[PDB]
Amino acid sequence: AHFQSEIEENYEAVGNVVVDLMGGCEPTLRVGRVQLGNDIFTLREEIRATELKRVLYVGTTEGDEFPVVVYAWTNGNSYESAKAFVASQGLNVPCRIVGYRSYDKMSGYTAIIFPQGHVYSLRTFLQRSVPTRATETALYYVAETLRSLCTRRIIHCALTPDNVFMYMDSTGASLKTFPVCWDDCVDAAMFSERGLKFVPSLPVLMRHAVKEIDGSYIDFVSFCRMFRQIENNCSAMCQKVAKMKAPPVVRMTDYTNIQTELTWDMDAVMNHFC
Repeated sequence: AHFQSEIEENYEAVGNVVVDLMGGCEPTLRVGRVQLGNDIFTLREEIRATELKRVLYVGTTEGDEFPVVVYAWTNGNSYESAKAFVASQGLNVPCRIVGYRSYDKMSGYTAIIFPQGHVYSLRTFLQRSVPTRATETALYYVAETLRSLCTRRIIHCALTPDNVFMYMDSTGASLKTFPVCWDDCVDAAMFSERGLKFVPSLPVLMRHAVKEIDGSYIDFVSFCRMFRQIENNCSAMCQKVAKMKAPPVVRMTDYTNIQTELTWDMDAVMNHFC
């Protein structure tokens, strides 16, 4: 019944492979070639998620091949890969998730493989180069994705534009959103079934100022902050969301209310990025 006992038993049981790394075989992630387990990646770009004090990498699978996102967990008992897999099971995004854990359980890594399309951080869509209609389109899909997590009662707790990724397939017809660093995420239904309360030493409780994570309030405020970080804020509507005050109880319709006012224009996205 210990919080750690149940967290571990729960996330060891999810049907996603975790590859154990042997002493000496815990890579230092950086741009260039990285080998994790038997898997080789060419990391091309370093992403600095400054609000989370973390870095992430985007590259391709060994060969000029499949797009990938690679990053280290907060720690080797974060079960981040298992948390990201559970999350993937309820989103419409084509993603293969591989978890790697040091033999000493001290370090951890996640690789996520997408189909042969294009992968962009949400941050890319917030840059002042991007036309407004493309920016709004990405945020339109994010609204759907966060509304879907809200219904499932999964709270991410560390959402930023640097750790939300937009997958665009080779046709350019749509964006498919997958947030990534899930080390601190709250599966409220899972908690309730295993009889789990928050314990005072959880980075998630210290990081926010709360004694509990109850509902999607934290994720909704995260979403609103992303609107503050639009570098060419042209929309009075987007300006409105950036300054808005979060309702004390978050419901799916709070995401719907934002989504209804955003432009969906995949042609503007396609024209500027391809």
